[PDB]
Amino acid sequence: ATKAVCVLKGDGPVQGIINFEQKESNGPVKVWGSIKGLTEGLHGFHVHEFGDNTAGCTSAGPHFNPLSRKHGGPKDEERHVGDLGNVTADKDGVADVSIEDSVISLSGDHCIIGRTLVVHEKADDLGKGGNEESTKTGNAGSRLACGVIGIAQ
Amino acid sequence: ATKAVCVLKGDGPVQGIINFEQKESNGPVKVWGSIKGLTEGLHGFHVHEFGDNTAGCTSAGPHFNPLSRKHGGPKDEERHVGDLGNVTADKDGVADVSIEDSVISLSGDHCIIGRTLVVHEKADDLGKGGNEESTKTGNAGSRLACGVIGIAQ
Ligand SMILES: [Cu+2]
Ligand SMILES: [Cu+2]
Ligand SMILES: [Zn+2]
Ligand SMILES: [Zn+2]
Repeated sequence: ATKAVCVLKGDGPVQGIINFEQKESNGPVKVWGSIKGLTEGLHGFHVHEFGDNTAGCTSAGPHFNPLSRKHGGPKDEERHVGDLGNVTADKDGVADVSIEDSVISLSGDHCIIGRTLVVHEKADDLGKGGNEESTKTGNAGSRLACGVIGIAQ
Repeated sequence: ATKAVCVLKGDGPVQGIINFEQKESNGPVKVWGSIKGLTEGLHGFHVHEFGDNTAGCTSAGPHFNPLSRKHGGPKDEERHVGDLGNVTADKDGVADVSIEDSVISLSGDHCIIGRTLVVHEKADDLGKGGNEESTKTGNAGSRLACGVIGIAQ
């Protein structure tokens, strides 16, 4: 299996560790871990194009979108490669993450290694919010925490 | 990738931003930027295997060494891919890094994106110290700061 890892940090209390595993180069990527310091409820969760933390999360750029598509949710056909939807934080502020995705990869053209994982202030509306921003970003508000996705042992 | 970037951070005061540029895939990588808070003099500067900051710089693993060679200086044939030698900090504790290297790459087998850049406590002896540790790490000592190398624009 190829494996990756990401430590998420920001200016506030949001922090976590997200693991990635892909047994086969043409198979799905398992994504799992935990993020703490979040408000209860849904938080947008995306891979952004650049692994540039020189301005914190602000320098990561837009959603990783090598097929030049509109923003959606992970199970939509029309989505950015970087669109991993929402994580859910419980009343203790902890979001336990467990996702499988077959659009991101840990190798080849949809490789997310060296890009930035971001957790957001608000819910991602999955591109169904009915305004231009919905189809760009999903209206997920500010970037609370982020990190560069690295190769793991 | 034709560009990459890395933000260096540690437990102490060492911090900086290192840029990578490779205009041709068959070509040298330019490495440059500024690291501050270093003691005056020579500091080991390596790419380590894993982009894993889960236990600080310790979890980055050993030097990136896909050809299973011994440790050397960047001018040696016998070197780890990750062996970029030393950087020099001035009397104000600033290293204005400027390196060109043709063994590291921003694509292919020697790709360093998703791995960890590390700046060290001590001088790298470049494999010339006469002990077993010289042939593994160059006797560069502890990991003062590090960061995951990310794709930039
Ligand atoms: Cu986002
Ligand atoms: Cu090192
Ligand atoms: Zn998107
Ligand atoms: Zn080495």
